[PDB]
Amino acid sequence: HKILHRLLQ
Amino acid sequence: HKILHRLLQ
Amino acid sequence: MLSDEQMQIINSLVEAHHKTYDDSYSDFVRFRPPVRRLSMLPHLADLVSYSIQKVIGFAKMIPGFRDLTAEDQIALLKSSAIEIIMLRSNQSFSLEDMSWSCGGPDFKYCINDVTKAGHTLELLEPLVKFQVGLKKLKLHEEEHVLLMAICLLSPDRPGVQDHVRIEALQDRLCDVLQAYIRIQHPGGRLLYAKMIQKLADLRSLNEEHSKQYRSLSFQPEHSMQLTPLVLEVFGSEV
Amino acid sequence: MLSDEQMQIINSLVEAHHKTYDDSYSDFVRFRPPVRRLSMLPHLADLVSYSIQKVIGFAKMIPGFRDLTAEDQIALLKSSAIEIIMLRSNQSFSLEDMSWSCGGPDFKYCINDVTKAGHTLELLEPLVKFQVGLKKLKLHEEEHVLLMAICLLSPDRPGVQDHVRIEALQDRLCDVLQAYIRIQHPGGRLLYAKMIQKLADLRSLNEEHSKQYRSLSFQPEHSMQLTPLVLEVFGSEV
Ligand SMILES: C[C@H](CCC(=O)O)[C@H]1CC[C@H]2[C@@H]3CC[C@@H]4C[C@H](CC(C)(C)O)CC[C@]4(C)[C@H]3CC[C@]12C
Ligand SMILES: C[C@H](CCC(=O)O)[C@H]1CC[C@H]2[C@@H]3CC[C@@H]4C[C@H](CC(C)(C)O)CC[C@]4(C)[C@H]3CC[C@]12C
Repeated sequence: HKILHRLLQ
Repeated sequence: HKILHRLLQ
Repeated sequence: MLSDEQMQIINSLVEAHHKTYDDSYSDFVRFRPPVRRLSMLPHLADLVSYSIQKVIGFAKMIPGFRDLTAEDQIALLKSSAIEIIMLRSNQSFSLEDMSWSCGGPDFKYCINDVTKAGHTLELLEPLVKFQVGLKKLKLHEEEHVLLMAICLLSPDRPGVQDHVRIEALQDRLCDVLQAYIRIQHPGGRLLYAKMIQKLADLRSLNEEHSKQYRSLSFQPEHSMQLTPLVLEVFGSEV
Repeated sequence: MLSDEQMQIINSLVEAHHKTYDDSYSDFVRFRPPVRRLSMLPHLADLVSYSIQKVIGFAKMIPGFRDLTAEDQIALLKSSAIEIIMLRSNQSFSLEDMSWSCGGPDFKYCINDVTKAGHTLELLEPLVKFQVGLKKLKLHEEEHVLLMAICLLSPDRPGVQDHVRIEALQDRLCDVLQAYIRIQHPGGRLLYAKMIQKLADLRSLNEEHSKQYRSLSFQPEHSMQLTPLVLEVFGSEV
């Protein structure tokens, strides 16, 4: 879930 | 490659 | 009366809303333009993708959501995103027009416009009826926000491991919600019950949208029109 | 002179070009609008995504490409797409403006506009020099098209299993190309050699773009701006 992890910092 | 297969029919 | 700790919850939740909801809708001009049959799906997929990012921002500011594990934060968002987007769009839904008005007219969404993004009236009918039922409740902003954090913080969702921590957080929000209506809403003696019904109405809408999205994603000619975030959130990955 | 079978190749290749290249660029208005630092990447990623679809359409009409296995058709496109997009955009590149002109001015792409999609001048410099070198060759349309089918039909590409069948097809195109310049191009006695150089110049551009795309895709804040097709074609999946 690359973008979700990145969006949650 | 779902979209490529679909685009090549 | 309300606790000082109960009102810091309301303050931080309201502050977390204005941040993530732009009442000018000035970023819609950056979406793939609308067209008025799968027309209008480019636009609406862009719209939804933007909305998910503002939901994630909202979640991260809910007191105690950031303290969960990344697997549970992902899991709650993956199951509740589409419910919160339907929820927060009540602020632009007009009873007079039965449309969402976001500063158009290019951004006025009739039923004819939303029927064109690949979804049947079997989803648009309950959703529009949901929108008038929620707009007729005339919720204060403090209550509209709480219902978002309550809806996000539900543990009966697939993929949650820490059922005890988030239930503890959700219960804390309901007690703040019930107290708010006692003290601050005149004539709300039935209101907490109707709002909780709206949560159950939201689940019927999710289940349907999840059903119709599966038809859209098995067709690559339509699935390539969505954005990478949409594919991740509405995807079926664990 | 040229064979009747050699000119059916040219006819079907030219017919396969007009179909997949719209000289009115009337579908650019459907892309995420341009903004003039990662600005302009939404637009250009949409642009590239549209271009890949027209390349796939062009490939499918190359005589004998459709007869390959799906693994080889995918493999050739995955390695050659970005080369053919740089190739076919020569038709809109202006020597007078040193920009691509597609019916703007919203669709006029200076170097300032293309520097903003996340790519350094270490790619934009060779690409622009490539564009003037190819525009100075003053290729006939028949020769511009052949070079596309030749560039697509190269077997020294990762993932190809049938090196004998596509080499046979590519050689057939070069012989048609060499004959065309003999008979139909006045003063082209050096031209087939300069065009083959352009193929090698295209590989240096691919390698660089593939290098800089890896930096863009390891940053999810930028990778989510691309389209699902782009992610598949430029992806590293087998
Ligand atoms: C315009 C309005 C927001 C206004 C505001 O935020 O202020 C939004 C909120 C709820 C949205 C519907 C949700 C269910 C569908 C999702 C699919 C997305 C897809 C990936 C294709 O499944 C696109 C079509 C549907 C019907 C959406 C249409 C746009 C609506 C009505
Ligand atoms: C405007 C022009 C087409 C005009 C026509 O078709 O007639 C196209 C053709 C070649 C394109 C460049 C290819 C290399 C880069 C690809 C990335 C795509 C990404 C996924 C972000 O890697 C976007 C930025 C770059 C520099 C492109 C910019 C637009 C250009 C110059």
